[PDB]
Amino acid sequence: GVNEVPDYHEDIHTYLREMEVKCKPKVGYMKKQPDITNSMRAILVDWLVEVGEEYKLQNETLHLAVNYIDRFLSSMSVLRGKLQLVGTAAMLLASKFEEIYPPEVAEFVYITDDTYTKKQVLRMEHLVLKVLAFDLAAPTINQFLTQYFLHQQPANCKVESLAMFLGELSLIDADPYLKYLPSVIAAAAFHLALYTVTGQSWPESLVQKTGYTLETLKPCLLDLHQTYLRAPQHAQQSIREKYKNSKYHGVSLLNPPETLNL
Amino acid sequence: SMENFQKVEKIGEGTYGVVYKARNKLTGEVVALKKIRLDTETEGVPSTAIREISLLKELNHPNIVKLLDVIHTENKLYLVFEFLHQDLKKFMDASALTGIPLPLIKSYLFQLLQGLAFCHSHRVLHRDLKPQNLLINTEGAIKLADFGLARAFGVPVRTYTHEVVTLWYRAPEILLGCKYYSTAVDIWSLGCIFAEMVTRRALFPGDSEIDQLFRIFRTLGTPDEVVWPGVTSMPDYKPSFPKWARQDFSKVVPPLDEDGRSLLSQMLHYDPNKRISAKAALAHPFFQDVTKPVPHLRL
Ligand SMILES: O=S(=O)(CCNCCCO)c1ccc(Nc2nc(OCC3CCCCC3)c3nc[nH]c3n2)cc1
Repeated sequence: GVNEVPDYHEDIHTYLREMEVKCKPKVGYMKKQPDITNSMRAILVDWLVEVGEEYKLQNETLHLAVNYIDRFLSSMSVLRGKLQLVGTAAMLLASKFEEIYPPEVAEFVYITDDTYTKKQVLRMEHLVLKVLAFDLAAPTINQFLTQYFLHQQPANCKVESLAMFLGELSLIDADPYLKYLPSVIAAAAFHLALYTVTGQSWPESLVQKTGYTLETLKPCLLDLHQTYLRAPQHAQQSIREKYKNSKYHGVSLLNPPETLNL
Repeated sequence: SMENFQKVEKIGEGTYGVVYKARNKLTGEVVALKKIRLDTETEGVPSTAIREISLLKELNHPNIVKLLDVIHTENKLYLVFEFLHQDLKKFMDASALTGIPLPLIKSYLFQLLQGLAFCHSHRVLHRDLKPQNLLINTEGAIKLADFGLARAFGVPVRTYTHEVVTLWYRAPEILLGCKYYSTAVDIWSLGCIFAEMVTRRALFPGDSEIDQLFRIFRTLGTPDEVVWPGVTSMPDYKPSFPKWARQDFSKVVPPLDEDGRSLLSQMLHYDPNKRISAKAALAHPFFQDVTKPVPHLRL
C-alpha cells in the first residue's frame, strides 16, 4: 500500500538517478589533497560509524554524512589535525536533516574528546553549508537498497541486513568505491547479499527497473566481493562489530562465498 | 548583500524566522524575505532551515513558492522568495458574503494537486498544508508555501516525527498513532481545504486530539475493519470509541455537485492505501471544465 508509494516510486527512482550524478564527489580528489590520505579517511569514516552506534542514529544519516565529507573534500584541502572537525560538522548536519531527535551540538563536541571547541564545530557547519551550497538532500546507497528490497519474493531479513552491511563497508575505502554510484553499489551489494544467503541472482525485475545487468555490475561486484572476503583482516573493524548485533540479524558472522560464479 | 533590498512591511511569522515584503532597488522585483537570527550559542543553523533550503532548491514548479536566493551573513541568514499577494485564509474571509465562485475553487484545487504531485514525485512530504500556508496572486495562481515542516522521504517510508500537521488538518492515521505515514497525509489536508473553500469554515475544527477524531468520526462514520482493515489494531485505537453511523456524503458539503462530492469522498477515505493520490486526482471528471481565472476580488 501507500507506504511503498505505488503512484510515485518510478518517478522517485528516476529522480534519484538524476541527482546521484549531480551529487557525485570527484573521484580523483585524494591525490590532490596534500596532507590527508585514503587511510586517514578510512579511520574517520570508521569513527563516524562508532558515533552512529553510540547515538543510535539511522544508517541513512551515516551515508549522508560521508557524502558531505566527500563532496567538501573534493574542493577543499584540509590538514590532518582538522579532518575530524569536518566529519563532526558533517555528522551534525546529516542528523539535522535525517533524525527525528538529533543529538545536540554539546554532545558532538563531547565525542571529539575535547579536541575542538563548540565555536569550531558551529563555524565548520556553516562552512560545509557554503561549500555544499545547502545541497544536503543527496541520494545514498540505502535509498536505492530500500527499493531493491521490494523485489525479493518473499522478503528475507538476512538478505536485507547483509546488503546494507556490504554497502556500509564500501563507505570506508575511497579506493575503489569512490568511482561507483550509489545505485550501482546498492545493486552489487544486493546481488552479493542475495547470492550469499539464498543462492539466487539479481532478478529480471530489477533489470527492468534499473537497466543494470550482471554484466554492467561485474566490475563493482568484483571489488565488493574482495572487500567482503578481506573484511576480518581490514584495519578498520567497527562495521563488522556493529553488524554482529541481533538488530541486523548478525549477518557479519555469515561466510562469504568462495566464488561468485560469474 | 542586503544592500539592494528595501523593506516595506512585516508580513507574518511561520514555522521559523519572520517574513517581510521587500523590493529589489535595482530590478524592481517585489520579494518576501525570511530572516533567521543565528545568535550561534543556541545550536547553529536550525534543522527547519536546513530542510526548507535543500528541499526548495530542488522543487521548481509554478505551484510551489519559488526560492530565489540565500544570503548567509555570519550570525544572520536571509532567504529570498518570490512574493505572493495574500494567503487563502484571508481570501476566504474576504469572500464572506458572496462565497468563492466554483470555477475559482475548481482551479485552485487543480493547481494545489499539481504542486503536491510534484513534491511527492520528488520524495518530499509537506506535512503542514492549511489555508495560512497556501498563497495566491492577482493573476490566478495559488502556491504551496512554508516547507519548514517538510521532509525528504525514502521508499518505502520509515517512522518519522509524530507531532505533525496542524490539528484541524491532521489525517486519522496520525491521530491513531500509526508507526508509518505517507503521501496520503498531504491529501487529507487538501481534502479538508477543498471542503473549506466551498463552505468557508473548517471541516473538522477540533480542540484536542480526541475531539478531532470524534469530529471526523461523526462526519464520515467511526471506521471498522471492513472500511479500514487493521484500524482496531492501531496503537491509539480504543474499542470504547463511540460508533457513529456515516452521514450521507451529500450532507457534508451541501452545495457541492456530484463530481465534487465524488472527488472529496476519495480524498477523505479512511484507509491511506485507498485514498486518492495527487497524480490520479488530476484526471477526475470534476476537472473536465477547469480554467484558470483571476480572483474575483482585489487582493
Ligand atoms: O494574507 S496577507 O495579506 C497577511 C495576513 N496573513 C495572516 C494569516 C491570515 O490571513 C499576506 C500574507 C503573505 C503574503 N505573501 C507571502 N507570504 C509568505 O509567507 C508568509 C506566511 C507563510 C506562513 C505563515 C506565516 C506568514 C511568503 N513566502 C514567500 N513568499 C511569500 N509571500 C501576502 C499577503
